[PDB]
Amino acid sequence: VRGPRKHLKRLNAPKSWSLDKNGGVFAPRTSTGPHSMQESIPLCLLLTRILKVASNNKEIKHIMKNRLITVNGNIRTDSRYPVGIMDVLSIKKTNEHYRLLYNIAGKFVLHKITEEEAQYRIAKVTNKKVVKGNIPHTYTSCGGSFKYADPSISIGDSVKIDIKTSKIVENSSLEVGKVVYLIKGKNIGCLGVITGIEKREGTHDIVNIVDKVGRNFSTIFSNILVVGADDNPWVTFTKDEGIKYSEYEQSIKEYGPMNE
Amino acid sequence: GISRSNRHKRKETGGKKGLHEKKRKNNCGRPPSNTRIGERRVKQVRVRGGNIKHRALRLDTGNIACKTHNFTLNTSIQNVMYHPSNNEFMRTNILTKSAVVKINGQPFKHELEKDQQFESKDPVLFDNLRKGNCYAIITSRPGQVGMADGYLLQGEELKFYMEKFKK
Amino acid sequence: VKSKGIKKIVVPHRPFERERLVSEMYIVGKYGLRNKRELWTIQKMCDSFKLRAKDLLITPDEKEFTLSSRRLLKKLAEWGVFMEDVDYNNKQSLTNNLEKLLDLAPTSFLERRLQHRIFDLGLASSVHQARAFIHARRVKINGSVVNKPGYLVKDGEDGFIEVVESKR
Amino acid sequence: VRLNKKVIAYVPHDGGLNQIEINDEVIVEGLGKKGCRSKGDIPGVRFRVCKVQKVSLKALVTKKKERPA
Amino acid sequence: IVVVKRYLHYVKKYKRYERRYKNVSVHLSPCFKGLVNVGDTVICGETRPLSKTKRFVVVGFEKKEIKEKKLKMLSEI
RNA sequence: UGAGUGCAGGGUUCUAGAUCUGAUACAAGUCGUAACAAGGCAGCUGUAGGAGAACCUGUAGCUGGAUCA
RNA sequence: CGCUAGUCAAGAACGAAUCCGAUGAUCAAGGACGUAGGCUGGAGGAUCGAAGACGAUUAGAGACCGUAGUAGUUCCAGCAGUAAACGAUGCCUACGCUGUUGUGGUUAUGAGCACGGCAGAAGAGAAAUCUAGUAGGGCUUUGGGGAGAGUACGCGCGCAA
RNA sequence: ACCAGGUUGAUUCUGCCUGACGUGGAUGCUAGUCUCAUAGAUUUAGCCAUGCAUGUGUAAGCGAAGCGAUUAGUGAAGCGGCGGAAGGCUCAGUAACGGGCGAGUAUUUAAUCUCUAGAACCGGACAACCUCAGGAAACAGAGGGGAAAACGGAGUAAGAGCAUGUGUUAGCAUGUGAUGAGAACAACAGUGCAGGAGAGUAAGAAGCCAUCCCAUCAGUUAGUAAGUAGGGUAAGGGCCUAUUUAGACGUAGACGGGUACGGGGGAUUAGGGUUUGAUUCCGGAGAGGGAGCCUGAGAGACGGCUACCAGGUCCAAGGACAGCAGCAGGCGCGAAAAUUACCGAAGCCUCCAAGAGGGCGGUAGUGAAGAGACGUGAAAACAAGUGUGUGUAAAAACCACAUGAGUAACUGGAGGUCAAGGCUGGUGCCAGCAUCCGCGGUAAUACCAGCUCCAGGAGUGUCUAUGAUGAUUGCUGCGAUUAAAAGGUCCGUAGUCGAAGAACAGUACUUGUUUGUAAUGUGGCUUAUCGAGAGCCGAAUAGAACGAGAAGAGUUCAGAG
Repeated sequence: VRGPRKHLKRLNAPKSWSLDKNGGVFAPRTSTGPHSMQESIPLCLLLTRILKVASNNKEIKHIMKNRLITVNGNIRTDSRYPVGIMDVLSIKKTNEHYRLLYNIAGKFVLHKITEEEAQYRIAKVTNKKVVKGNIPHTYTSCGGSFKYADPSISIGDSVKIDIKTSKIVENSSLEVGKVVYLIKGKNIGCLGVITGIEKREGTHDIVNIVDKVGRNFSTIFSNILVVGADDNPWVTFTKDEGIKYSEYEQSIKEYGPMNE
Repeated sequence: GISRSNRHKRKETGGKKGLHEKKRKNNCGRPPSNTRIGERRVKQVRVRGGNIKHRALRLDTGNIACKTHNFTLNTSIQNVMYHPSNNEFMRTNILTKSAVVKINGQPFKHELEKDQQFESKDPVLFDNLRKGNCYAIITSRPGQVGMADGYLLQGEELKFYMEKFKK
Repeated sequence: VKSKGIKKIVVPHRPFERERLVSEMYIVGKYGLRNKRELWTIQKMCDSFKLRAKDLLITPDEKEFTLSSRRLLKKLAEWGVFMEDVDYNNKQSLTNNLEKLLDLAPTSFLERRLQHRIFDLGLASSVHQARAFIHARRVKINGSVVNKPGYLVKDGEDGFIEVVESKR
Repeated sequence: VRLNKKVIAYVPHDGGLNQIEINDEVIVEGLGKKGCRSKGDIPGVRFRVCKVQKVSLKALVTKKKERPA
Repeated sequence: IVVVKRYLHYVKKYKRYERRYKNVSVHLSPCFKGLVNVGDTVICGETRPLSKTKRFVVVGFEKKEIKEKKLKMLSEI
């Protein structure tokens, strides 16, 4: 190919967006920005599907030309702007607030929140560097950058951000007995508490988890975000609190256990 | 023009390979720059991604560092004495990295004379500086960076290279 | 050409086998079907359920057995086809009932078809004039007409079927 | 036409030879064996005529249709 | 130097294996110069290209074994 | 960096050719009758001569022989 | 491979409380032997006898039969590489019923070990019959309806055939 | 998970031919209604008349002429900015960075995000405008004004590389320095543009593993294999060059030749298999054949430029133009494939945009390639028509109600395999039929016809490839005394295969956890009258990361032989 790709066929787009295969050959190619393309969704899919407020391209235009929609405290005017996980969306007229989370199935979903929960988000720490003029810096998963934060924050920790000031508020590390949320894998959207961590060299660390209704599951650190100072969670999670059931369990719960 | 691709090259087993594409610009090469000694002439080349590269066609002077005493000076270059790759580049006086060159010694002479131990520490350099001989080695890449820079030969480096000059 | 849609019939390996000809001839005659394709279609349907039962009984694991047995038996009860007192949460009866499925016959699927139901409920004088009332819109279910004789009637729809007089 | 070979072909029907003139165009077909092989009692002939002047030979012979003229 | 690595390939139809090998040319440094010789086993690490064919460097070795130069009893016993 | 084009060669695939020589099919033509019965000299395998043609003759072998003696 | 003596190397089997310790099975490529007839050079030449020549027999015999007759048939130094070179049954290694008769050693004289012949049985097989019973033991050669064809072209060996 | 007919006067075997059944193309005859898919791939990557497929403007870069004005305004020729490197078409070439799985460097990246973040003066032209005015056309001249956020210079911030300290390695210190800039505007209340550091997207180069036929192709290679040093590139590297070392690859098939877009997948199938993949998704290559190239963040671009070779077009003869493996369409070639149709609507992409553009895409028309559901009467009482409404971008079809009525089957067969007539008339080894076996010489259930039956049925016959039949290719699973088939005998390398006893180790081996699959397929549920269809769910192959078990395999030992 002579240069950069512009289009995106409908069968190639992420299974997390959950778009119907048969209607048309194309899907919206996300603009470059905060999260990766595989870990985010364009804004126009949210307004037409996840939270229905438009039904046609003429309406999608009009909503943003009138400057109505705010993401992380700034007004947005690109219809193909990417939104990602733990990412406050709001309309200042009618004072609505939402976070973006995963269903138990791993699709995307908007969750309504109060104007308290709307003030902060969580991210993971990726690198630490010193910059010209001897200025310390720190960086995060979604392309965030921070000047003169607390030096003790370590790579791999997770940090809570105040959306109005754009400063770090709190820090939590990967240890036994803390709450975790699952970003990618077989168990997307599950929520649980750390049983035990097995350290590996030059390779990913393996983390073992207990679920709130008893189930053990393990995954690699690269798929986990840590979502509380010790015991209990920061953000409010969905109507169902992240318990996943097998078809087998759904049957037992529906028709009763197999008797002797 | 010139290419850097391995299109035309044989396999490790000695067999030929067939060609499956026309040439591509993303493996283009460029003709050599043969930097000669003379009054300054430098050309600016528009390179990939819109960057600029500076190509010296003729150079007159260099910055030369003294490593033991920690100073740098700017001086004229006379001629090439030795070149490790090819005997030809010496006789036609072409400048490259690792060429050994004669320079004006007087500025170095004026500085090194201040140290009362100088004669005792390096007698062969001292002798050379008296006889009007002053030798340095080029470290920069003139065809890439657009200028020549180096350091003054001292101690065992003199003892090594002087044996390459002699008939 | 390769294109969308399944194929629902299997052609018999021997075109002129006398025991097959006679037994097929009888069943088309009695039930008032259009041609051999109607019959062969029902036969493939029947074979599919028999295959599932075979597979369940021979499976090694318990999770699949307990899960998929229930689904199979419930489905065939709703169609009004497999009529017996299956009890759930009791492994032996599930096995017993799976074995009773293995000698299910196409006659049982035929008798759930609307053309036969209409005649069997005494709303028509023959299996022929039953078909002729399903054409020409005289037959109605839950207050809506059904144009197609092959409509398979689930268990308990029988209360809502009706006939109306001709348009003339 | 496709090879510039000259070949022998058989003409199937009762009065079939009468439906063909010299310099007519004919389409020609295989006898149905695994390799190209002789069928029945005809020695060394490997094809048969199918259509004459764009029309079916079966229709010509049985007088169901007429020559294009 | 040339290193040989060996393995088995499974052929599904006949339900059996065939032996295979590949040749890799590796860089040996002067620090190992006297110590490594033909038949020995060697550990190599990956790097950026060093030449047309060369991509690995010898990083250490396991010397082809002797358990013991077996004991001879004294004539006195 | 090189398109095109001179002049010699090769490598492939097809095709022409006076004349010679195989094979196959020849309803039944001409000359004999070599094999199948101890087929009228028991047959057959190797090798070497000879001959209108099947074949005949020397030498060693075999029974699938006309002899389990 | 068949007369008698003398001489020179190596092998098989048997008896037994000898020594070494995995040195082994089968085999593309490569190498050595191979009746007879044939070929290159020397020695020799009794008997027999391709070719060639006659006498008979026959329609005709060029053949069969008889007379005669040459190359060959023998030896030394080599080339060649085929046979119904067949028990038409590959080589190691197993598990397997009885009676009888041989050959060579050894013997508690009761028998064994190696190499054979014969006659039944049981299984097997399309039968005839059985080197063919039982069997996912190992390794090599090899066939896939008749013909054309073990023929054409190319290649390797050979003095030629 | 299946058989049948055919060597004989009969029999039992070996063995092959033929029938019976899926699927991809071609074709004969016949054809009522509605719904879902798909169409010049096979032969010539052959040749092309015509029309269309790429352009974009605000309150907010510069604004000439014209119109008009108490020294206002207007409305815009050109310039600048951003795109034209995506999508669409095809499979020629390539046995290979062409393909699958991991990893993130030795690299460059306009737009976009987060943090941060800007005191600058001067000068000409180019295009349009104005006056002449050339040329057959295509296309151009003189002369004179005049702008920019366009362009070139000045100062000035900044600043590559080199050297030494200190912190791998950013950073900081010191010495030395080539180079060397910069956008604001509007208020409907905003939109831009300079520098850095990190992200995000896209390439370039790399690691491992798998890949077709011929031995009547056995030796191949000399930038070839390596080293030291330099040039070159965005970057590692024989990528290229100088002097030294002789390597590298092969019977476990090198080298040569023939052939091929590769996967996800498709067809058949009890199991083990055998065949195919131009063709909705991903990646690669091309634009008549070869080769060079400017501009740009990015092309060795062809709806850009330049030259040759093969072909064309217009001329006033001097010159000019052009490339349908885009969408319709034409000619050829063949046994082989649709309309020079509508589109401010759906899905997406492009711009300076409350708007403009798109043959990309959607909508219908055409055709028995494929796949669903139903008509052709009932015993009292039956499609297809028509009119309104709906439906859509506008339509047609579909569906609702209301009117008329009484229309609607063919293809192959009837001696055996193989379902169904020794019926009647012609013909007499003729004419014909017959996959195979076989019929006909005047008493033909087999030809040519009439009449009755059979089979499938809006469908049925034929030809051609392939899978099955087939244990006639044999891993599972065939044969070699006489049917086809054990080398004349030894030695022997590569190759394949190899005691008992006591111990040992974990790379194969098996298994856990975690990754690895959109569509298709598999197990399900829910809504279109029903059924294909549509929508949502669950699990999954090969391949890779980390642990575990030690029977078999492997390695060692000798108070074992």
